[PDB]
Amino acid sequence: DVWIDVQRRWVYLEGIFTGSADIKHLLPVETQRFQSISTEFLALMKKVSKSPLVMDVLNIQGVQRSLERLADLLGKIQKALGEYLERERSSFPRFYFVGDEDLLEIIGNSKNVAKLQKHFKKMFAGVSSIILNEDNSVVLGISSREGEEVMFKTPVSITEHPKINEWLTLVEKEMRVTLAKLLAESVTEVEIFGKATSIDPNTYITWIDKYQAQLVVLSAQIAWSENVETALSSMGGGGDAAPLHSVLSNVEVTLNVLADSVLMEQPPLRRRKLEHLITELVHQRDVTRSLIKSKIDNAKSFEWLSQMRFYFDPKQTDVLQQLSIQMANAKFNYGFEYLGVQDKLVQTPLTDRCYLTMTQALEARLGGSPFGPAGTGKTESVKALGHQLGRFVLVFNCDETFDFQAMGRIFVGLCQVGAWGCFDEFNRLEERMLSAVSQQVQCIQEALREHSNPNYDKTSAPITCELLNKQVKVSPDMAIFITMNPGYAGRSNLPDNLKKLFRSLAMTKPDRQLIAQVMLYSQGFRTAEVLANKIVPFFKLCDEQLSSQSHYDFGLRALKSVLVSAGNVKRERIQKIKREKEERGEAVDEGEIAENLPEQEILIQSVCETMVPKLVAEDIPLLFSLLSDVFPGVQYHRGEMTALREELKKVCQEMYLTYGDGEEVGGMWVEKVLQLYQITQINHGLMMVGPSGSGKSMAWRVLLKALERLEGVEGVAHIIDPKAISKDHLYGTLDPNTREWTDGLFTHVLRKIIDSVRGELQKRQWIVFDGDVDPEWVENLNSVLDDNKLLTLPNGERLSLPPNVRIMFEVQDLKYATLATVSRCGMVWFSEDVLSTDMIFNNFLARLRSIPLDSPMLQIQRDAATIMQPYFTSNGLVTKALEHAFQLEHIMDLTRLRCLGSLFSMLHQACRNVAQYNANHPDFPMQIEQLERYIQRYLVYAILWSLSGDSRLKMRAELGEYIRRITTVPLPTAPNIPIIDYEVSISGEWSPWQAKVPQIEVETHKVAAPDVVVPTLDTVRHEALLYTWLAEHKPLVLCGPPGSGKTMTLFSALRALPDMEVVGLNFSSATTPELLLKTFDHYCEYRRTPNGVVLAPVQLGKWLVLFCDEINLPDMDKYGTQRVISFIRQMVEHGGFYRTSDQTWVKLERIQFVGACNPPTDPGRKPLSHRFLRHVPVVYVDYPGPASLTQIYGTFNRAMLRLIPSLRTYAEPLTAAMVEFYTMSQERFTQDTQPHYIYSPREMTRWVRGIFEALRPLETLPVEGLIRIWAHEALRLFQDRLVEDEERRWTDENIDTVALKHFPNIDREKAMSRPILYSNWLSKDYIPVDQEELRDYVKARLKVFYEEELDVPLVLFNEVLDHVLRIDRIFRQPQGHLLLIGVSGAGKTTLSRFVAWMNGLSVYQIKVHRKYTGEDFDEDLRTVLRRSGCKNEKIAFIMDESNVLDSGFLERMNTLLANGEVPGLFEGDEYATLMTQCKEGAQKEGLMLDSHEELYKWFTSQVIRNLHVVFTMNPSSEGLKDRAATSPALFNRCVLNWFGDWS
Amino acid sequence: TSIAIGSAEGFNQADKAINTAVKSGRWVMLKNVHLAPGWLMQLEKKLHSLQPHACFRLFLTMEINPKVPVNLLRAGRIFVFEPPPGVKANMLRTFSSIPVSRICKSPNERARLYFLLAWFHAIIQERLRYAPLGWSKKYEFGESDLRSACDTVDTWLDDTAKGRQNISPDKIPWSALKTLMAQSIYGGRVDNEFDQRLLNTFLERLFTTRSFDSEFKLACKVDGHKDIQMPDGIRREEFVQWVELLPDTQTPSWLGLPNNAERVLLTTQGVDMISKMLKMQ
Amino acid sequence: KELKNIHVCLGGLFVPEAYITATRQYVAQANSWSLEELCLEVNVTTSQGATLDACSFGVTGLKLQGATCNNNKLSLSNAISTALPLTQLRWVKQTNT
Ligand SMILES: Nc1ncnc2c1ncn2[C@@H]1O[C@H](COP(=O)(O)OP(=O)(O)OP(=O)(O)O)[C@@H](O)[C@H]1O
Ligand SMILES: Nc1ncnc2c1ncn2[C@@H]1O[C@H](COP(=O)(O)OP(=O)(O)O)[C@@H](O)[C@H]1O
Ligand SMILES: Nc1ncnc2c1ncn2[C@@H]1O[C@H](COP(=O)(O)OP(=O)(O)O)[C@@H](O)[C@H]1O
Ligand SMILES: Nc1ncnc2c1ncn2[C@@H]1O[C@H](COP(=O)(O)OP(=O)(O)O)[C@@H](O)[C@H]1O
Ligand SMILES: [Mg+2]
Repeated sequence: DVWIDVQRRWVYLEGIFTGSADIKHLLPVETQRFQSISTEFLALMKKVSKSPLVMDVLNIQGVQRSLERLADLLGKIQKALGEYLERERSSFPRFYFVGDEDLLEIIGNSKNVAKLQKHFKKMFAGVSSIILNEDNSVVLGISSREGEEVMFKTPVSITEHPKINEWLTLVEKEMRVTLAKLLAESVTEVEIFGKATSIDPNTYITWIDKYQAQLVVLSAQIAWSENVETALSSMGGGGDAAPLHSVLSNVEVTLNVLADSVLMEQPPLRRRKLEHLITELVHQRDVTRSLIKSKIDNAKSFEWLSQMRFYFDPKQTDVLQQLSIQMANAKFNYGFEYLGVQDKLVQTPLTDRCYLTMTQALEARLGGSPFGPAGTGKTESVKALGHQLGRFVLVFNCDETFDFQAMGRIFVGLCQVGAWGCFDEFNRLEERMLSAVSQQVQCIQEALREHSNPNYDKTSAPITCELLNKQVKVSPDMAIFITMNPGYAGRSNLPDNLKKLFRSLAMTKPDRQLIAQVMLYSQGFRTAEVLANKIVPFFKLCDEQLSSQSHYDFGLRALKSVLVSAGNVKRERIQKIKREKEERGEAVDEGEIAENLPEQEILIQSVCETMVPKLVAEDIPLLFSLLSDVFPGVQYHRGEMTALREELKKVCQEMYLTYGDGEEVGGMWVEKVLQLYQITQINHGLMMVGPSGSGKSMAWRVLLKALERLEGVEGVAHIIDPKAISKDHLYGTLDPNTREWTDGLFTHVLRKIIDSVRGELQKRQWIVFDGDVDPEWVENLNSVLDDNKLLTLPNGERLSLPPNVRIMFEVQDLKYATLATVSRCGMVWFSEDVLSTDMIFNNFLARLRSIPLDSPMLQIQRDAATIMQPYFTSNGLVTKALEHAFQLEHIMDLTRLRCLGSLFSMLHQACRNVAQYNANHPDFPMQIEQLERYIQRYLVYAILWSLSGDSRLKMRAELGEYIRRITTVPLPTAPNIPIIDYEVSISGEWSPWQAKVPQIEVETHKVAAPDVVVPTLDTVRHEALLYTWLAEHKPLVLCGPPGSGKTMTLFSALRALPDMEVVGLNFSSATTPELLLKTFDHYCEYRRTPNGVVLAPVQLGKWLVLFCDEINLPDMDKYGTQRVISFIRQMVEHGGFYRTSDQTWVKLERIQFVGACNPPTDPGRKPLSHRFLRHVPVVYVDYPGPASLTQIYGTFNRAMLRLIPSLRTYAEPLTAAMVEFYTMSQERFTQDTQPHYIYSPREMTRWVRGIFEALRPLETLPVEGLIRIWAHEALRLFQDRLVEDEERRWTDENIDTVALKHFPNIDREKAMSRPILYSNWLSKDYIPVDQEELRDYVKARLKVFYEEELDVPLVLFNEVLDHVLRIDRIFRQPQGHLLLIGVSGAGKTTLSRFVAWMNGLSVYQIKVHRKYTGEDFDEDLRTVLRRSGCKNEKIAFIMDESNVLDSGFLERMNTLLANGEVPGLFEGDEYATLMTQCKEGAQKEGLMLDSHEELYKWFTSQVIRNLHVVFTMNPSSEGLKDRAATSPALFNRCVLNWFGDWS
Repeated sequence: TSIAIGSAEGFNQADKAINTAVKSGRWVMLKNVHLAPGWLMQLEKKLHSLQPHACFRLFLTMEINPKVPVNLLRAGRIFVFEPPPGVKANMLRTFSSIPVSRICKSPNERARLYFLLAWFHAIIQERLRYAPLGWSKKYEFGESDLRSACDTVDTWLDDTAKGRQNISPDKIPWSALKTLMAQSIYGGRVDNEFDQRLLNTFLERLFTTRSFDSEFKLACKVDGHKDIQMPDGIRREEFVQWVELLPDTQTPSWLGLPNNAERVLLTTQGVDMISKMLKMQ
Repeated sequence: KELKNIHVCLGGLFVPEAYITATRQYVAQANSWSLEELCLEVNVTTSQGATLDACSFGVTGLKLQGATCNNNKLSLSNAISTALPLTQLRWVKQTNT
């Protein structure tokens, strides 16, 4: 327990000390200590490696003492390194925004400054890189992402300050002082531009170009504030001529100059500066107009103090404190943080109210809480206010993983740096986390309040707060802001104490008209006012008139996207007119171009490009009428993107897809593809919404390929099923102990793209989320899908979204996504009408004609496609059949692609049948006429079995009759036999299925055996259908009532496929994909082929069929998703999954899935997802009818009664007595009364098996004894589970009635003596026993039991004798498990132990205590399995319902009851020990087994034969219903005995 | 020592603080203990077998939810904190919470400003009972809003009055106070145009120079033809004494609402009372 | 054309704001006006004694809370609610006055 820790510590410390070759210069003494440690480590490696034996090294003295000394040294040096990192973070606090490994990277790479250029983006607001000279010895300045640079007035020399922290601090200080000096110069110039009647455009543009985008806006604000203050000071006399009009006119003329400037072409940086200046001066004009209208003549009037005012004092020695920003009574000093070129917001009344409220909160030294619906600009407003004060604002997208420690360290970083923390979705945290974080917030605010006191002096002790058990310095510039959407899903409730720490503000209705007007005016739109007054009411009326859809969003974000697209479209149209003028003539006048420009047409084009793609069919005319009314007389026609259209044509031809233009076949699909392309061009977050199989996947794949072939940029798509894995595996985990971050799947992909080791940034990267969307996982992408384009992790790491990456979602609905997600994504709606059925038929036929199925095979496929072409047309046989089948009743929801894929697979099987016929007859290959007849008849047959295979008999007959009415294919001519009763022979003729159903004679010793099937019409039909579906490896689902024969049919069909090995998985309510992963680990292996990781079965040449027993049992979350179902859908549709150990795509090979389930209407069963049912054909296996049951059990009875010739004539009546009573009970007792009242042929199978066991030893027996055995087995089958007394009385009376009806001439008393008791205790055979002799024998055995075992005296009554007889019956059967349901203290455990002792079973009970966990249960399970499977010891495992502490108990018990083994129970050294003991046990038995697979099979057989599980539980009404879903095997694999209370 | 419940470190801190205080005699407060219903049981068992210092006190602040253990409720004395029953009770609580030295300061008008603040707070908090009509939704107009308004009044009065004993009512920054209360303090919670209009209603009606006249009416036609009269006093004790002599006949007309607004509610509660008197029979 | 002269109950419609938008659109299209420059005027009259012009739409079931309407003028009342017999919504050009 010491060697591994020391080894790991030495490895990572050696990595740290070796990667950082310069770390020794700052850490000398510990460098020498680590050199000594490394010498010691080399000594150990030279000593222990010589002798590779544990015994050879544990005999050497001085090893453990030296190891303990080394452990202490490693701990001490690690603590010293941690303290050093803390101390170096104390200086230059920006290092609190980088990780420890990153901090060490900067520490050791101080000599080379090239590696440090990637860390400034996370330590500074807008500093992306630092400018250095050719020597890389002095820091000349800083640069931003946009390329704007600030040249330091005095460059920082790294040579004079070699230490990293010192020159970094000098760089930051020089940044601030240089920004202050440049601001002073810009203010000096803009003052000259101020107080002027006219402004020269050239000088104004020169000044704009000279200074940074931040500084020009700041200087304009300062100059305007000074002008207004001077005017108010002059007017303070009262009743005087106003020079405030002069200030207003100065604003107006400057706005005119700026508006003229933006009309003409400008450099992008200058254009952004002009836009910011236009916005700011529009706000200034509005404020000045408000002041003039209000007749404000005093500078101390609140109409002027309520505004943001800027005061510049050149007389201040400190240039940092030279600028003051004041709002109401709140004063701030400009932080002078370089912000680069941010996007300025429009200062709307709401923004002003937000500024006032947040500044009031800041003056009170408490946080701000803007709340409201999504898209009200709560976050942006906080960031805009932070940038207005020159603050460094960091946005943290918060979720429930932001625990106390993560929030504490974020607060520590904010305190040290002095930054603003905008915590978006703060309510996504847990309520207990919110309460815990409230204490830290209160401590920080108290520290700030103490700082604000005038009694404090900066020369005294600095203000510190207790954060994470540490004293942390709190800067006065810190602020905490929390933006939350009240009412949304996935949000928690804030505690009152936390709420009192923030000033709340309702941001619900943004001033959309003002934003639109200002944005359009800044882009150069003439008549922006009318455009805004038309486009904002248009959005309001679109929200009102249009239908309510979950993917509809007509909020600010939608308008914002529309306005940005309108500006881009205007620029593109101007460029197009420019090139047209260049190619035709030489006269270009940009003013003329702006004058005659159809701005309303541009707005219509923007709206159509952004709003139209998300509209449903019924809402398109409404929106177009709204456009025609709001913008009358103007029309827009979408441009024909031809250059992309030929590429789409080529890709569709290469991908066997149908292409169309406009109103042709597939035209709507191409329109949707073009809309998706436009949304990609305009949005970095996209979503493709529509019902399953609407062509979304093909749309985006074809778009990606066409873009690759058109632009030349290679497109890489990463497809992730977000709900197929846990959110921890999707985003990442933070270790609560070691604070170590493990990346998730999306995080790993994004980080790999950002690093771009293999040129990832040069490729078009599309991360598609193909799965269900709920607020639990998708809200973590909010900051990703927002302007922030940033992924924030709880460990403080922030990853910026590269411009070449698009985040896409492919979903079937958005009924669980909140508006927060809907508003942050461009929606493309794919209706089912987009993908027509003709398109699917064309794709299938093209694939059949092109792709070989195994060239003679391709020729056969082409001939078959030519033959079946006439039936796959619009208004054809298949289309009308599908339309009619959609009107029938099916056991599951009917989707078009499920039936179509079933039909296509059956047609592929037909082609393979023709190929097999040709191979079998080399001399006489199948001719065109025989092929035509066979293909037509098989097409009819496959249509029938694919469009009605999941329906009852009457639906199948109805579909057959409809097909017969509409088809022209020659059909069977029977007047009454339905078409579903025929098959198609390879000769091309209809043949009845009854010819494949021969009356067999089962062997006497094989009566009612588990693998014995009596051939019946449904058996031969379902067997053929399952063989057809399995031969193609197409996943299939069998639906039907429990015990209908789904497992029996599937095993019978698989017996005809020797190359397939079946593995049973039993799903339950808490089944999760880890069960599938354990099955893969046990039965398959991963290998790293050159194409990637491939998971394939260990047995080469065999296909692994994973048979799921109850596929619809797994619980749906509160958002209607089953994780295991999504996992299977991913493995089927994508042919693989993701290994979360290293986030690696694993491709499945030679693995197929088969599912079984009860109808979804049954209790505890959920309907399957439509995206899952699309790929799995569903076959409905119903209960055998009276004729089929009579045939199946009649055969078993004849085989049974062949034992006694004198009874051979009673097979026909007995079977009838079997059939009638079973029917009656099935009608009498249903699941409506009690959950366990389920009766199926399985009960009758047990009936025949029990009577056969009773009849095996007897040499002869009269009819009365046979009837007695029949009645006894009926009692043990149909009466033991009954709850009420009247039900059991009904069972007795009708057993007598049925027996007398079917056996008239019998002795009633001799066969129906009411105490019907059978036992093999008194005699060797299972003959009937008398009650009194049985009581005496039980009394004697109980005396012996008291002497040898538990000595609790018992009182014998009749019920005790009946119960012990039943338990003895169950313990004498293979895989015989019990479920005794009754009141506590009724003797269930005592009777079970007594009967187990009589039968030689060893009683095992788990000793559960308070500290009992799942691991203890697993260990006990391993013990019992080893004892009963390796030592051949019969064990009665007695378990009580109170012994269960978790659902994992029920999962493991369910798997053990159903299969006899737990796939993941023995893993690791335990599996090797189990294999060793199993080999020893097999050698003891006399079987020589070599491989682990067959040995594990022998172990499973031993466990099945030996272990008997007795489950005892109290009779709860809802408890039994819950157990029926949590553990299905407790009700299908266990014999249920209702002891109840004592009568 | 105040500790917020919810984290493991929180539980460790709570245990350490209680163990220290039961010997030293200090006080321990634990906040939001309803978020850890399980831990409250072990806390109750720990408290039961304990003989702490004479001056030791343990306060557990919680929300009224059924997850709190019954045994813990029986083990301690319960105090329910809720909106005051009426305008008079609300104003009395407001005047008791604010220190006397705060109201009695350099300007004599500060007392009347605080009285107006208390009346305003009482009216808006009492209109919350008639949720559909008094407002549009259950806004959380609470004690923090009152503190913020008091701080704003203090700051702006001190700014306007540079320590002068008396200032004219017209010189009081009424516009600043009205705007800050309608946009930042009380208007921050308001997310409706009509609720904002009603808040502006109350602020313009109450906060003005006319509030310093002897004929000022706080409310009109409360019952019949009489109306609530603005007290003529200039000291805090006189305002409190006026609040004490309120008629104890409060009607929704005191709030500006119609008198029948309570008619349904006062009916239901009455019936509810009967039900409770029948449940305990 | 008959659908214009019917009186609907706004509370009995699944989406009454869609009805308001539809009436606004009908008035805008009839007079060839722009959709965004239309404002709404309300005239309360008796259901039987009323006339609807090209811009007026009839609405029933509106209840005035705490006030009574006489001659299209509102007065405070002590009644909980007063049933407005018929309401004429008439779309007109915005005057900005
Ligand atoms: N342009 C096309 N021409 C012909 N067939 C097409 C075309 N586009 C798609 N298909 C076919 O129609 C079906 C559409 O499946 P696709 O995966 O594209 O739909 P989807 O809506 O993304 O499905 P899901 O919602 O299940 O993920 C497939 O059989 C596909 O091969
Ligand atoms: N005053 C404004 N001027 C311009 N754009 C604005 C303004 N307010 C908000 N926006 C835009 O509206 C959207 C609001 O985004 P965000 O702040 O994330 O919203 P919320 O906080 O409501 O979730 C962004 O596109 C933002 O740029
Ligand atoms: N033709 C048949 N031959 C033999 N047994 C049959 C036949 N049809 C139905 N059965 C009986 O039906 C039952 C089906 O059990 P099982 O395969 O577990 O059903 P399910 O898969 O529906 O749960 C068994 O008892 C089986 O013997
Ligand atoms: N038939 C009986 N006569 C007398 N005592 C009995 C009888 N059955 C159970 N007990 C007593 O009940 C206790 C055992 O109950 P147990 O079998 O564990 O109950 P459960 O039915 O809940 O499993 C012992 O005290 C035992 O002597
Ligand atoms: Mg798809």
